[PDB]
Amino acid sequence: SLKKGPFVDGHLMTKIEKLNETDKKQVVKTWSRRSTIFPQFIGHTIAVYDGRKHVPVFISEDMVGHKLGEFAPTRTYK
Amino acid sequence: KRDFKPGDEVKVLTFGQKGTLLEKTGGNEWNVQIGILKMKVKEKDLEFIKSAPKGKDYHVSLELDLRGERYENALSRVEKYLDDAVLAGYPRVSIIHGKGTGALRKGVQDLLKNHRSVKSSRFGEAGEGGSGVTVVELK
Amino acid sequence: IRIRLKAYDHRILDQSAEKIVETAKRSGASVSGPIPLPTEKSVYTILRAVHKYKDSREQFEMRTHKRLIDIVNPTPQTVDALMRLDLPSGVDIEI
Amino acid sequence: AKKSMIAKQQRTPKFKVQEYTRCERCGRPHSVIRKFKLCRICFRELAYKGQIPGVKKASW
Amino acid sequence: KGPVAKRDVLPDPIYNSKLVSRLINKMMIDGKKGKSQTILYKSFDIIKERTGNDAMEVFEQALKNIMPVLEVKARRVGGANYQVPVEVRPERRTTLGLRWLVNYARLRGEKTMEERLANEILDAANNTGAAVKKREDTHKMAEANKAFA
Amino acid sequence: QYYGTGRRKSSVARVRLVPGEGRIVVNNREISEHIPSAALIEDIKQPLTLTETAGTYDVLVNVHGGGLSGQAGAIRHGIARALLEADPEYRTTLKRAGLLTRDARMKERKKYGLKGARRAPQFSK
Amino acid sequence: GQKVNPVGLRIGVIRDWESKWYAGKDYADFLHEDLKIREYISKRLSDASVSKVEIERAANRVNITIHTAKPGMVIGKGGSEVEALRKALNSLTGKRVHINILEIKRADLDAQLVADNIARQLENRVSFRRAQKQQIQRTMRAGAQGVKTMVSGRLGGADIARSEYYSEGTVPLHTLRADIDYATSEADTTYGKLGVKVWIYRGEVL
RNA sequence: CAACGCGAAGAACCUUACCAGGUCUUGACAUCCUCUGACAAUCCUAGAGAUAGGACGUCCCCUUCGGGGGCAGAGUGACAGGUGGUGCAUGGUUGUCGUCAGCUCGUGUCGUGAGAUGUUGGGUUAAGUCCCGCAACGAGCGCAACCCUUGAUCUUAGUUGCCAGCAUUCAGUUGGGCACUCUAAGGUGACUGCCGGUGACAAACCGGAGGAAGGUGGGGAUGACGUCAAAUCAUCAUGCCCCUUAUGACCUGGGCUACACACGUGCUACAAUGGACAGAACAAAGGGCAGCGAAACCGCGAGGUUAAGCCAAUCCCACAAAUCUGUUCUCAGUUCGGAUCGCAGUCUGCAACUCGACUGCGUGAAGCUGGAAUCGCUAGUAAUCGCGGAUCAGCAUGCCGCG
Repeated sequence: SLKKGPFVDGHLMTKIEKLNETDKKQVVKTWSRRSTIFPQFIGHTIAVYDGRKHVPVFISEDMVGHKLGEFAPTRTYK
Repeated sequence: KRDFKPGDEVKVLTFGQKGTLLEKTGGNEWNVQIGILKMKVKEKDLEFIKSAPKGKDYHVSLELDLRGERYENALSRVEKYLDDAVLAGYPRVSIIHGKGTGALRKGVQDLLKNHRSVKSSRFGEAGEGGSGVTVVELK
Repeated sequence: IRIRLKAYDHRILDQSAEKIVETAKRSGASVSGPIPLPTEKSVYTILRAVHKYKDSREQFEMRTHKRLIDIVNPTPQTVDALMRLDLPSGVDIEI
Repeated sequence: AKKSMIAKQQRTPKFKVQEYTRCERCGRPHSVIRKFKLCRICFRELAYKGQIPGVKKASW
Repeated sequence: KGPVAKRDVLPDPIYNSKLVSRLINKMMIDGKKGKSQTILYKSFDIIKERTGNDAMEVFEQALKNIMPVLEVKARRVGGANYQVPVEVRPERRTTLGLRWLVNYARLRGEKTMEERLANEILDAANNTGAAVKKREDTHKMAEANKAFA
Repeated sequence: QYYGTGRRKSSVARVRLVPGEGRIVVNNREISEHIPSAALIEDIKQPLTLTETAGTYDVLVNVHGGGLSGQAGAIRHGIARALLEADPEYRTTLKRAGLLTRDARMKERKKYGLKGARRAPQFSK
Repeated sequence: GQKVNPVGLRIGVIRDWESKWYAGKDYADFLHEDLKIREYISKRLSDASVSKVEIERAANRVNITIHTAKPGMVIGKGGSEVEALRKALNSLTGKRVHINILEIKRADLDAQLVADNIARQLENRVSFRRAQKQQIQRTMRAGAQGVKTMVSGRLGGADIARSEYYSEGTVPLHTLRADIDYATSEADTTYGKLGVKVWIYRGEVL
């Protein structure tokens, strides 16, 4: 939460913009649940590590400002 | 100006004496050893000189007499006596002993054989007086 | 000129500072008296046991004393005399 | 597993945050003192033994 | 163990009328100095207006009407828990009377503290206070259990 | 022109007093706004009322430290020792009421294993 | 638990820090430097017995004195080993060092040497009774005012550890006017670890 | 009791050991062996490790210049590494009874022996403190004192402190000066010392005079023999066990912060001895150089900007709060209480989602003094009021200390 821009790790960026540049289709892997979502990754799918398993999730239009860690619940319950 | 370094020999105008450079604390401030003093000296104040490039109270005797006293009392002070002889650098020494019980007379000689400084201990010659002396020499 | 000296034990500061004062007064110089500056303490606090009982503790500090001396006239003709002297490493000398 | 991590302590990590402090005399990561870079038990040992040239036992 | 007693907060020694004594010192068992003394003075005044006569006079008349002479203490002898009454020492008397004065002063429940203590001064000068009530309560219960000794 | 020293509780008062009319002041400022409560404006006049030097003298005090009763006691003990150095013939009368006894009522050292100075933490089986 | 260390209690009032110098803003690395230099002399000169070492930092050039009497052979023909060890010290400390050796008279009543001794014949497998008993009588023959010696661990009975002591004379630890000198040494044997502690009372300090 | 705001005096990664995944095997690392001999660094490509290639890239010092030394790389085999258990193998540590006055010994008597006497009796004390008795006579660890601090004063030294008589300022600010405060060294002082009385006159006890202080002035430190097979194999180490194709390393992410409930320790409230708003004040003790960061300006505010000074009795942290004076609220789930949420931001850090703190907003919870019970506290104490420090990128209601 700071006005010098939201914070991501660069390598996953480079692959995902070349991905949406040439061929939008298939899924992208990550171990980093830390990157802030940018509003130009609408429609894709990301396999995010929860600490134990890679989980796919779909990014919609309203998915702005969050991080990808909001959707891989690390801990379960009843 | 000069590219001054730590360890450089240098003089301060405000005090006029030769001293040694240590470190640069500011943009133009250094720490200077001037003799025993340690003044923080501004860079306009320095003038270059040059850059970076026992115990004796004792005398030790040559002999010792060890007659009429205890085993484990003596070996503490014959180890001390051998150390004193090294400090004076004697190549040869002797420890006169007793006759009757004779336990320390055979007892000391085994200690010098395994002692780290002595190579040998030997009995006296007929020209010295025979068994009136037993001699020790060191490494 | 000013001089500042400080160390942990006033039993070294007393005769070192008095020796400096007497050396200055015997030499050709004008020198006032040593003002004893306030001692400060850095109190440390540490647990006794290795694992438990934090209701057990001991207190340690770092008593360091400072005395302050000025020379009234600058006296370059005797700065060499008060320079040649030496004090043990226990006390630091500052101008 | 104690001694791999102190090697991790002297050799530098990739970010300025990761330099967690340690005492190298005895390798406790907790409760070191910045003034001596030394933690509690191995501080107290040499403190009673005589070093740290100005420490005395407090009483007031 | 060993009985001890001590002076506290007494006023200036000479010409100590009780009005100047509690004007400069005394009572003050409400908390800290400040918002304990100011309020007491205000209570003391709002009764000069109510009855145009001496405030300290009606104050010690109220204290007198609060003054007990009997107080009971319990005993463990017997499996029926008897209670025995004893004569109250004067220091205990004054501190205990002042204690009940202040506690139903704060308990009596009016809109503010000064009129609360003022009405308590009036209702202890006359015999219609809760403290007067409990005074006669312990008096009559001590008279009831006075047979034991 | 007469001098006394006053220490009560982390608060030392240096008082010099001159004959006058009873003008009471500290740090060239009036007491009545500096100490507002009459229970501490009695402190100044209490010794000079238990003796008779009430209206013939006025006081000038320099003061540092502590809180309001903190220099109030300091004022008291300062004017006390001042009147002892003035006329010590009533030293006995002033000593009978005391006020020369340096009171040992200073704050206590906070000690470990405790909260405050004596309060143990709450304890249960 | 236990007592406090007498000499740790007496530091600064009767005792010296043996590190008399002052550092500020270089206190830390200076301090750990005194630790490793002490380690170096401790495991190098363990043969000739050392008790305590005082470090001076005059003009940041380190200065050392070393105690005890058996290094009379270190002082002697071993001026070569004195020079070699000092060269290693300047190899370790950057800025160079100067060392001195101080002889100790009555080395029998110095706690470090006593504890090292008891650890030595405990490694050499004399009975702990014999070791403690001859040492204590040797000290109070030397002139010590009162000596108590400690031992703890698996004293032959490996199945249960215990502790043993003997003491006579007077050993007033509670009096701070007393001069006490404390050692601990750790005797290692095939049985595991055997602990040695010893302290010497040598009259009061006026 | 003597575990439970405890190790941990600070978990976003690290710490971290645990889990998922991806990895390596003389290895994270140490001593040696044999060669290259000085060496790795640094930036681009996929890329978390790490690999792949280039770029200064494997380049020092002494060298009667033969060769040695340092300081790494490569390879190898002995080995290394274990927070892999065992406090019931242990050393070293610590609590507890308990700051309780007890605990013992030498020598001698008596019993036969277990043992006793000393250490019991009379009196006294905080005390096995002391006195008088007494087959005991002595001694030691104990207790007290000796140490530190706080209380009263003398001398020394007056600056970065002080301002008294002075003269001048916005302010001791200056010009002056150590007077006073203070600083901190050296000292002086309190010891039943003295008097009177009680007590055998003994030890003491009681009351006075003095005295700043009076009966160990207060507080601190200081923990006997031992007990709990108390705890600590997380500082250390025979002992077994772990392997080097893993209980050893590396890396990323997660977890140590979960949640139907219970217990403890704290904080904050339930209100008019109050709340809000304005004004007026009055402390001590500490910290500050990869640090404190002034004033001023910007921003409502968290904070932002250029930045003065200070290695500090100068400068900075740093405007103490409670308190007092006045105005208002008018007894209610409230101008109480702020919980939890939504929105917008601030700082730090690669990074604030799990999982930080803070600000401006809006919303406003339960709660109107708490059962059976139960705790702390003998005066600067309790109770309240703030203020520092450590740990430290950022984080404290906890701890330590200050008034």
